[PDB]
Amino acid sequence: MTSITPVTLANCEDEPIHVPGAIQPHGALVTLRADGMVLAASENIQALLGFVASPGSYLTQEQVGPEVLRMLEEGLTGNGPWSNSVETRIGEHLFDVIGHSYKEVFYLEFEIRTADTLSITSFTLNAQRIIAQVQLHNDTASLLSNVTDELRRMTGYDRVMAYRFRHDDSGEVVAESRREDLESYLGQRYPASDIPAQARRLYIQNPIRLIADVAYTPMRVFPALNPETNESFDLSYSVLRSVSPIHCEYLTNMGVRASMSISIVVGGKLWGLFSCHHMSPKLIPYPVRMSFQIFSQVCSAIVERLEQGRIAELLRVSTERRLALARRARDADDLFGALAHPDDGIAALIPCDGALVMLGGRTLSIRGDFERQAGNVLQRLQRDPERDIYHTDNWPQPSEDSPDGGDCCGVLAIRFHRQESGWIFWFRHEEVHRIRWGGKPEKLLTIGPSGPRLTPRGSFEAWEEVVRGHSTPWSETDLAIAEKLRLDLMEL
Amino acid sequence: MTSITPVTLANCEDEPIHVPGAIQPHGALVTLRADGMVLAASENIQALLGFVASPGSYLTQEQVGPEVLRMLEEGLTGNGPWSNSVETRIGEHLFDVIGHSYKEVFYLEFEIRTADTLSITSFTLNAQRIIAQVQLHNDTASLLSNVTDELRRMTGYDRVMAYRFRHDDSGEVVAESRREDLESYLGQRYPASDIPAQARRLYIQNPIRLIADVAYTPMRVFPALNPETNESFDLSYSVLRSVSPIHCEYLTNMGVRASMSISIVVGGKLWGLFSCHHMSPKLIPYPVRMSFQIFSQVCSAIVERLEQGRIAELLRVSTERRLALARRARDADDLFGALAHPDDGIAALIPCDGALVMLGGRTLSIRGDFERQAGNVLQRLQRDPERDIYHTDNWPQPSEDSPDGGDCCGVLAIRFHRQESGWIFWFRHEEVHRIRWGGKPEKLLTIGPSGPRLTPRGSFEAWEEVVRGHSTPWSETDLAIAEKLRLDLMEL
Ligand SMILES: C=CC1=C(C)/C(=C\C2=[NH+]C(=C\c3[nH]c(/C=C4\NC(=O)[C@@H](C)\C4=C/C)c(C)c3CCC(=O)O)/C(CCC(=O)O)=C2C)NC1=O
Ligand SMILES: C=CC1=C(C)/C(=C\C2=[NH+]C(=C\c3[nH]c(/C=C4\NC(=O)[C@@H](C)\C4=C/C)c(C)c3CCC(=O)O)/C(CCC(=O)O)=C2C)NC1=O
Repeated sequence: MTSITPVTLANCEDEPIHVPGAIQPHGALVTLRADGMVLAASENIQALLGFVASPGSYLTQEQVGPEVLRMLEEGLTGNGPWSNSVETRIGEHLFDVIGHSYKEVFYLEFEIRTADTLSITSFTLNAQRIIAQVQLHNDTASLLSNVTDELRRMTGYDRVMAYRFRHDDSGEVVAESRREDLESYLGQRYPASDIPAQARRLYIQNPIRLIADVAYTPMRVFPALNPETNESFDLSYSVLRSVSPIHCEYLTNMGVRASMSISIVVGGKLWGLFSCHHMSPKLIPYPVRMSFQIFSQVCSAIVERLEQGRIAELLRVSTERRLALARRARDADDLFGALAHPDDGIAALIPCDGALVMLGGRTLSIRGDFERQAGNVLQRLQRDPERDIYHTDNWPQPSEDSPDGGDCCGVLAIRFHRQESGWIFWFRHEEVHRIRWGGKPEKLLTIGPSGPRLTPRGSFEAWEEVVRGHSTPWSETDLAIAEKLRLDLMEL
Repeated sequence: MTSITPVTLANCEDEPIHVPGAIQPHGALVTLRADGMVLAASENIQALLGFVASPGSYLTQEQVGPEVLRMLEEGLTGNGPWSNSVETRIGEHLFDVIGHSYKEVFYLEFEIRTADTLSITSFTLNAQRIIAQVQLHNDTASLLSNVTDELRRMTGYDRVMAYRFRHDDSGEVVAESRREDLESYLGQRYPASDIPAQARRLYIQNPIRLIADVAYTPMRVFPALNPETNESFDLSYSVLRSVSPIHCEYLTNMGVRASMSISIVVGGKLWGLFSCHHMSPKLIPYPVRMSFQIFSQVCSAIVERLEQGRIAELLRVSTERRLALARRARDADDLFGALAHPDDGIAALIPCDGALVMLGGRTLSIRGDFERQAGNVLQRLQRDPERDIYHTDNWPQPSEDSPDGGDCCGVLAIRFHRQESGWIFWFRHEEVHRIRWGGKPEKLLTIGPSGPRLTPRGSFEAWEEVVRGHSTPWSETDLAIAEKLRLDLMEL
């Protein structure tokens, strides 16, 4: 046999999950050349479809029937990306046949329709009403909160969570709906490393991902290498694509047996994800998944609009505050009274855990005590004094050699008056300190061979270790506001 | 009984089509008060549902079943607009019960499902494929044409057209798909009076309008007036709402027996409309219509994005063209040689049928002879020598008493040099004359008692009458470009 790489926690960061060479046993995959010649098929193809797709053969009406052949021929003879489906009866079972093409290869996926058509119609209507009602939401928090409960009410999943991804791709459960006896994961954080770059790519490219059974045994696709090119078949868009063994073990530790997740894509990146988890196997009919795929596209457009609105509104309000303060600084009797004003001062321009004003030897801390942090920052800046703007989200925490210390892990500053040490500072506390007061998801469970990290506790500890000593970073909005404020203060 | 106004061409522009007091016989309508008390019901309620909804009574589980009552209870107890539907078997038929509330009145519409779950699932999948595929179009013309052909392929309508409404609400068939034996209406124009303000409002508020059989006899609603307010029930959102007698006459003259239309709303105004016509009665199942309602919302958002992109691109191109012209005029030895350039002159900045350059007593016409027309415009402007910018879209056509005259219906004039009579003019020919180059959509048909205006040719003649002597008006973008050109030439 060829070489094989064992998937372990040390190498899973680069696991080739897009080319597993196997599919979930709830369906069968047929791979076809651009001329319709069968390149490879699944080992269970004879079990599900009752016919053998011998490589090098061509499909016939005796095998897949006329509807599948007409769909396929319309695909092979078409131009550009192809994606279609048809219903057909093969043997006794009714199969949903999904067709698509990728990297010049054509795929046919035979999925048994186990649910009744009446339920499929009702479930489609409910999904379509989500698609319609989601346009009425005024804010993304309301949207995610309402959609999570409506998605659970419709699908009946034991748990539904909405994830929102932060600047570093770390996940956060921002909304939840769950069975009464289930442990709540609301507010849990987990590191970006829990969803490898390849998985994030797949979540961005494919709007819906479904795992019918985590305890499944993959069915192989033979040959594993493409007969024409010595490379594995790229199953990136396959609906039946196998699951990584590590994610299976992770979900297994949580007792999750099935999952379905709906991606939210904004600006070409995975902005959020509705993830539905079930404690027992659960299949969602293909027409309903297609309705959720349209929901994903619509909700992504709505969330993009709502985020653009929220950003524009924050820029408007910030500009109004900035102009009001820039005027008052000249109009007021004292620049400290203006800048340090509890509501109209600089502390209201950038969301911060405190601020400090320094000018002509004068100092004043806002919402805290930051005099020594500013002093140490200046002592560091003295090694590179031409920095009129300074930005850090990872100020080094000092050793126990001093009782006073840099508890403000983040510092942002502006030198508005070089002549008299005119400095403006914004401070933020550790991103762990900003959350630890809310508790932690730490629990103990029966755990598989890979150990405790494949559990929500281990995931949260790994996040805590990643953001340890780091404050929430200054976004491009904050940096823009800071530079604009300096440009305004350059006149004063 | 109260008097009833006869709907005729003299008063049809004021017809209150939103309160017809009747519905189409393919379904039944029940009106309810906010407490669930029956206010009024359609005279066919017994024929379809098997029970009588006597005003003042309450619906019981024996009449409509628990599903309808649970949905209604949720609607009556919910806060804000309500809209939901459920599938239920009432008497001998399976119904799609659509519930909604308007002006504090609750309505229940029972529609018999004529198709099985199969076929409906396939039709819904096809509609969903359109919804997904329409996001791949990069231009509005390609979108409208492809959607028109795919909508015809799915629905099987004898004809499908895409109307695009203009600044004066006039319509134009910009795309068509039709049966081999059907007469083509591509490029037909019709006046705004063909769709009164109330019909436009309803097409904006309700994304789907269906007419199952134009030859139908409306089923009246009794009582005719709301017992709580003594006013007619507002059916603006009802899907069974009756059709005006005059549009039934119009479609009867066209030989059309059924119609379905999908609205395209951009900026809160009816931007366009896909209309499907059938030569025989045709019903579209409710789940499929809800799929097309989501298609209408998605298509409206896509068309809005595409039109915004096209407008921004036109502003970019116009800016570059204006700057290029200014540079060439600065580098050219003779300003006339640059301004009269066929590809980079004033004729390239604004869509026009002709232009004229005048300066220091020099005159030069572009794309034809406009010297005497410009002379007459100056004669009109000489009455107000302070007018530096003038535009008109209804230039009075001179009589036959002169061999030459103002043969231009549109005139846009700008003065860039008061001392040197520096003037720029753009001219546009009659809109009818502009269309006549593409053919004449006129034919004769059998006509009804309202006479020839309720025919496609009658609508074309009425449009010709409405735009006679008028050119396409100068839009805000054209005026902005013209003003910027004026300022740039003043700088030069
Ligand atoms: C309380 C719950 C909880 C969860 C579910 C969580 C993380 C999380 N993993 C996700 C997916 C994947 N993760 C890995 C691989 C790795 N898994 C690891 O743990 C490290 C060692 C590792 C690589 C270095 C792969 C291949 C996939 C793709 C699976 C596929 O679809 O084939 C997702 C996506 C959405 C979802 O599944 O709900 C989430 C949200 N964190 C928590 O606290
Ligand atoms: C060759 C084809 C062709 C067409 C189809 C055309 C006109 C046209 N009428 C439309 C609708 C309506 N018109 C009127 C009323 C008036 N109709 C008139 O003729 C004058 C007298 C009048 C009032 C003063 C009303 C109440 C409705 C609403 C009907 C309802 O209840 O749903 C539409 C919408 C789309 C559609 O119907 O497919 C179009 C496109 N003009 C053409 O050349």
